Amino acid sequence: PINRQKILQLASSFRGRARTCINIARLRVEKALQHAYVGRKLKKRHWRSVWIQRINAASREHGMSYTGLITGLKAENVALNRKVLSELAMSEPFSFKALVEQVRHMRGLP
Amino acid sequence: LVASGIPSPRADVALQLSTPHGGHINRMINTSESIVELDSILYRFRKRLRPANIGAAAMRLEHLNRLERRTPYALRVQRVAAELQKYVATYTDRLALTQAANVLRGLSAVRHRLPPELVLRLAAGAVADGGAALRLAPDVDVRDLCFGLAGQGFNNTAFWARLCAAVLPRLRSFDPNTLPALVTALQAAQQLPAPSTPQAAVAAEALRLLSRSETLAALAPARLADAASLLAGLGPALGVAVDARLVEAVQTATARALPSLSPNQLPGLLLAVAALRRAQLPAALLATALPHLSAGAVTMDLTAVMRAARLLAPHAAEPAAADTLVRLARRTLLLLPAPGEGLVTLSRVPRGGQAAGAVLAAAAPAGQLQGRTAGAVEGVARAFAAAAPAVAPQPALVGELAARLAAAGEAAAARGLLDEAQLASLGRSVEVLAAAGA
Amino acid sequence: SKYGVWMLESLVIKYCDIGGSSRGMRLFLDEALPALRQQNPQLGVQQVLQRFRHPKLVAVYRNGRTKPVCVKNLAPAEIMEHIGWLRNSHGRGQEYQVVRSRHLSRSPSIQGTWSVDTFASQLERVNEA
Amino acid sequence: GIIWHRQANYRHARHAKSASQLTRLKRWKPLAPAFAAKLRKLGFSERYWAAPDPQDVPGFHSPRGRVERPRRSAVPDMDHTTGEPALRQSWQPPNRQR
Amino acid sequence: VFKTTGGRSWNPPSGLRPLSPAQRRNRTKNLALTMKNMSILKLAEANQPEVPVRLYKPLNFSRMQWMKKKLEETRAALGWDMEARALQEQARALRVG
Amino acid sequence: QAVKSLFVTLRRGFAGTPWFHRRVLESLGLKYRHQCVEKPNNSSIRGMLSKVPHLVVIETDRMRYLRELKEHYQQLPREPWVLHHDAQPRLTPFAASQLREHVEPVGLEGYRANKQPPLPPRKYFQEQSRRWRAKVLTERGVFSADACREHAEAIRPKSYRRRTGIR
Amino acid sequence: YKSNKRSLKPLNTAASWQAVQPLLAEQRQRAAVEGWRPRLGPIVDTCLPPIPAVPLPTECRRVGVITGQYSLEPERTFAVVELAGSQYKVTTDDVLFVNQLKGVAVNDVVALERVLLLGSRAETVVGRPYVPGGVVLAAVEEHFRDGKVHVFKKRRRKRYRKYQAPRPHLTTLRILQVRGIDPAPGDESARLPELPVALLDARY
Amino acid sequence: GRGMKGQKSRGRGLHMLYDGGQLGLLKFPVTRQRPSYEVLYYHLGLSRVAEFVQLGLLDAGRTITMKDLYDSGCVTSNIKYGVLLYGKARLAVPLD
RNA sequence: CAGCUAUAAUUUAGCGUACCUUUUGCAUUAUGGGUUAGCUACUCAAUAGACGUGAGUUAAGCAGAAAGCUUACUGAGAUUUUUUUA
RNA sequence: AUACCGGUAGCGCAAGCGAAUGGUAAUGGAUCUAAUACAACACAUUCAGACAAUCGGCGGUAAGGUCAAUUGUCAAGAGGAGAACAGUCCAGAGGCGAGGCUAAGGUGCCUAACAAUU
Ligand SMILES: [Mg+2]
Ligand SMILES: [Mg+2]
Ligand SMILES: [Mg+2]
Ligand SMILES: [Mg+2]
Ligand SMILES: [Mg+2]
Ligand SMILES: [Mg+2]
Ligand SMILES: [Mg+2]
Ligand SMILES: [Mg+2]
Ligand SMILES: [Mg+2]
Ligand SMILES: [Mg+2]
Ligand SMILES: [Mg+2]
Ligand SMILES: [Mg+2]
Ligand SMILES: [Mg+2]
Ligand SMILES: [Mg+2]
Repeated sequence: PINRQKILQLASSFRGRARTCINIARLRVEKALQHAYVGRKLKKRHWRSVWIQRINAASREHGMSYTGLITGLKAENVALNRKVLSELAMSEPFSFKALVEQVRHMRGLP
Repeated sequence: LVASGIPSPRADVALQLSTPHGGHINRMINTSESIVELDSILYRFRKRLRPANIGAAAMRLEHLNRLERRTPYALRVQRVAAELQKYVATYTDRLALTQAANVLRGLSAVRHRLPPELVLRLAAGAVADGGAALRLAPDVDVRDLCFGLAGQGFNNTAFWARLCAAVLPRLRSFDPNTLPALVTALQAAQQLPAPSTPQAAVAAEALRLLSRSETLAALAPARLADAASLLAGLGPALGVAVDARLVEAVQTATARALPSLSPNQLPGLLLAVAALRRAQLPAALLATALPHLSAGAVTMDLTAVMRAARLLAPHAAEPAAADTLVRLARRTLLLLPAPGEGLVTLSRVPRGGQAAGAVLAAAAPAGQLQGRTAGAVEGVARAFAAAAPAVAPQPALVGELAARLAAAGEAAAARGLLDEAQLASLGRSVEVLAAAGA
Repeated sequence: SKYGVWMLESLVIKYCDIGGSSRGMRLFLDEALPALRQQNPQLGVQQVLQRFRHPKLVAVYRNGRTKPVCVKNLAPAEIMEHIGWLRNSHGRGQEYQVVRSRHLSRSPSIQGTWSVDTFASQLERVNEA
Repeated sequence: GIIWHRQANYRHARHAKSASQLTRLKRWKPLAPAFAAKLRKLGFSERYWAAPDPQDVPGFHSPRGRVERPRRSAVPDMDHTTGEPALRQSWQPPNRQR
Repeated sequence: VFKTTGGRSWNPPSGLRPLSPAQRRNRTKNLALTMKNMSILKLAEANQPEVPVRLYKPLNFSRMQWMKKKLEETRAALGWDMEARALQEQARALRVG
Repeated sequence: QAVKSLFVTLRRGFAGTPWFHRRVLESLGLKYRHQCVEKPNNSSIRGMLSKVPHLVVIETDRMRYLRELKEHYQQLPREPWVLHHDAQPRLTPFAASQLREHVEPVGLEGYRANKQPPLPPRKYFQEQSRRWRAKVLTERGVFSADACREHAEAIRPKSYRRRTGIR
Repeated sequence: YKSNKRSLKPLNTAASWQAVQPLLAEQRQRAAVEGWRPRLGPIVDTCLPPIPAVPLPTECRRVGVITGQYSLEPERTFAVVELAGSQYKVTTDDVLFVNQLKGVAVNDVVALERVLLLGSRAETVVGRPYVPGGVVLAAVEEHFRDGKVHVFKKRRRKRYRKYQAPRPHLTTLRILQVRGIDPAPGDESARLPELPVALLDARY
Repeated sequence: GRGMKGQKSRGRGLHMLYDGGQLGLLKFPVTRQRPSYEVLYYHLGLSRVAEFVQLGLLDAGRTITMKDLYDSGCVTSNIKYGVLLYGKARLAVPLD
């Protein structure tokens, strides 16, 4: 099924008899790889939620919500995705403040 | 009766098939009444076929292709022909004169040409002796061999010399209607020169046999048409002459053999006797062959309506000739595609045996434009430009006829099937018809 | 190549004279290795001969790393794509896999990282209302 | 290669049947494809209802027999221990062997 | 759905839990899309041009592969005189061109 | 204003749908969600579409032309904004490891400089050498040159590295 | 009809109609000698073309080839570039591992012209689709297969298991300079040696 | 490839022709009609005899006996009881 | 179910109801296993069918064989041929 | 350019009217058909099913009871929602990605997202 040396070196950092006994380590390594599939699929959802939290916090510092900033940026044909907007939120707060006040200005013209 | 929708076993076929005798594959071939039925029989026994079965399969393919009215260039016919060609290449020196004549006639009448070295092997095997193969075989085998070797090319003129030297002492013991196939096979190759000499000698003695009374009244119908054509084409060149005994015998037997010709055979015979009297159409023969020409015009191919229209070209003012010519005009209107079918539909065309290709000849009659009808629309155009006052009472009919003639000429010139001389003659005939049409 | 320096200093090729697993490797040496030598002038290609062993492909890197690849029963196209992977890399193995943000830099934050003190003056006016 | 058989329901009790039904049952019908496939795989290749005798041919006759004795054959065979494994689901062990 | 008893919890102990405004908003959106679909169908029926539009479709993959197989078994099953016969009319077509 | 064609898009899926609605959706030419096909405007297509109005999103060709023009003009490039508005915190040991691997120029010398002691022999090669030594002590003897030389090479110390990964 | 077997009635109906077809054609032709739906040109489509917008599509231009060792002093300007399938905020002397870029080779200098934002300490050029004149120069360093990913699928109590272990193909890019916007006071870059390159194309 | 716990899973315990207990193959009548002799004779067609005569294998001027048919391969078997001729072929030569 | 995914990098966050067998349905408080190593189950012969690859074709195979045996073949006279025209 | 078949639901005091979905045939489809149809070609497996919705018999207009009809899912199906969840709703997973848009469901906190309309 899976090569025995591969199973042993994958179970290398386990605990107990599930590190050295081959037929306990086999089931443990199979369950570890089943965990790895779901964890890889949940990386994307987790980090998108983290970015949206950072955009929402940095936007609510300047009186705007996440919804208003995203809708205003998409209405002005600005193609910045959530990752670089969260990086601008963390590391260039003056650029993000300029974006928020510009989006407030053009979606506040009346 | 197996399962209530599967055909119950026929009486005579079950009585013929249930024998202690051998010969099962050939009997299955002979009771196959359509094409992929024969192909499924050849598929079932493809590890079991012998030279007798190959000869029977070629003859049955020939008969089933003629039995429907579908073209021999169809893919089913060509696949069966190439499959039989494999076994012909396998058994190329084992085939006797019966089986070689069978495969040659069967593959020539479906117009599948063998490789010419295979034809060379198959004819040299017929003459690899002191002509002993052609003296133990009956007259029908010699007729089929000559018909098959008149096809497949093979105008060798040294093989034909020894074949004609072998068949000349035996020719007066032949049945008198296999002679026109022999003369036609000699004419079809590059034999009978000056448009070597044993070929012309056996053709002359065959035409001397065909020219006599008491046999010319005893030929089968549709063999007298070819005999009359061969006599009118080759009389003064080599054989018999103008004499009124022959013409009287031909007219007398033609008056008796009228109903047993198919409508594609009548105008060939009447043009044959017209050429015979020029070496015309005499009284009270046209008045009894013309009701047959009107009754056969409902199912009559376009080169046959050419020959009948050329036949009725030199007189049109007679009312019987006039409405016969408008019947041919309506037939040529029917089987030639519109410039813009509706008779039957293409989804319901039979895959079966009897006249399925005739149903495919209707239901969009385009797609039947081979080279024969490509020149033949020009010929029909000339023949209808000759016959002015018979169709000219109908203005819209001759206008639509000119439209369809011009449309077919443009289409078949686009397909590459005509040249500039035929296009110019077609243009002259269509402008004559269109000027008469208004 | 790191900072313009090509990073693969030497390639070692071991093969066999009589072995059937070295058919592709002998074909690669005869017809395809002059093109590799002409196209890569910075490279140094050795030719070692092991009369009973499977063909190998040892890549020597400029950071001191070395990576042995076995190329038994491989056509010259597969050997060429193996050397394409060896030449265009720094030699990191199957186990390394890189940072998952796909981004790596000295000095991320021009204008300074957001802190508690960047917008301190505005938030007291916000709390004033 | 088709396996044929005579139709059943015609041996007796013909008084209780219609004329068309009796005419229909005189015919033969081919076996169903599944049963025919099993018989063909089992190796059934019988070309005649019964084997033709090598004797009775002119010139091929018994030296001392005037003809021969025919021996009409019976057709019953079904036991779960010894005969016809085709006609039993399983094999029955014998009855104590004395 | 619609079960209160039977030991299997398809619902709460109360036999359902009625529609939140999010569910009603979703059903309103879907019903609006359905109504615009059938209104567009009525409008397209009432505005259909005479001699309606036929669009170009290719052969499907099954006819395409079948007819390429058929054409490749024409090529093996041709007579000896055939490609010269095709070449003659090919030349004759472009003499008139 | 004549409706020449229709544009049909699935908004629902195939799972849970009854087989006859599923067959109508198959014969409309729809296989996947968010997939739009262009269908003619005749009574056959309209009958198929009126059988399944709750699974698709139908729109006129004129409607789709106006929508594609609207979003095409919206996605056209506009002029950039120019906004005027006028010390890295800390890096972990792992971040220092990653920048040491990729960013600063550290592995730029030759091979003879920066070369390392070899890793210890992997377990396959140890098993192969053990099998060779058992073969030598069996068929050649303890007192052979091979056995004595193998022992002499075993006694001398060796300069190795430490394995970092799991292989 | 309870028999769970395919009826032969469609075959029987088709046979009957095909059987009578030669009689129908002959008698219809005989009446035509003795005595339905209009179709339009098949258009490919009924929506006229919308003339799609051309972006600054050249994510990789292959401007030049790097010859020799170079160095990169850090700068106070940054840009956000759209690349592989994502966008990355980037500075000079920066490393990006991106999905393998095709048509680029090691030591080549590429120009990333899909710049969405350009920034300095003083001003930020926020770009509606893209900023015109914004280009980021990047040096391709590697075309490497990444670490092996173990993909295992199993269903419990069903004898189904499947294991595959792909290695992702990635490309290392070292960023050479950010063009377009300038540093806020231009306080100091030291005028370092300017990156020796072939420049098989240039714009300056 | 056997499935789960049937009698087919145990291996070699059930004959292929067992159909559950309805002995359908034992419901058809038994016929004991021996076919006539001449099915043990060799059957030779006049078409094969004529084909061998045209090939030149058979004399056609001398008498053609069963020995001549056996030697030329016209009879493609060993003649155990005799040769039966069946035919309706077209012959252009006299044959004894 | 003692792991996974992480720039989480002396320590946290999120995700995660072993495997097998048998079942309509098992984390199941249904079966089995303390662990490790070795041994442990679709084999062979004859015959039959089918397919793939062939051989021979003067029908094939067995055989020393012009013994012999087993498979395989043995039939109908069926108007058709040049791109039109004397 | 459509035609026959049916006697139910409902209605009637009865005799009798009588749908909707439905079956069958013809005609037309540049609507679908990486496939379908058939096979006396060969190799199987299955022949213990469960539940939900809509209409029923026997049950108590009881039972994750048992037995019919139609549809779906599970069986043999992961993912998101229903707190947890064989069978419900959305949705059918080749793999990787720290890209984007949506469905069911949400938008006080746990727990991603508007004091939107407020
Ligand atoms: Mg996870
Ligand atoms: Mg997602
Ligand atoms: Mg070796
Ligand atoms: Mg659904
Ligand atoms: Mg998990
Ligand atoms: Mg167990
Ligand atoms: Mg236990
Ligand atoms: Mg063990
Ligand atoms: Mg012998
Ligand atoms: Mg009622
Ligand atoms: Mg069901
Ligand atoms: Mg399912
Ligand atoms: Mg699920
Ligand atoms: Mg859930």
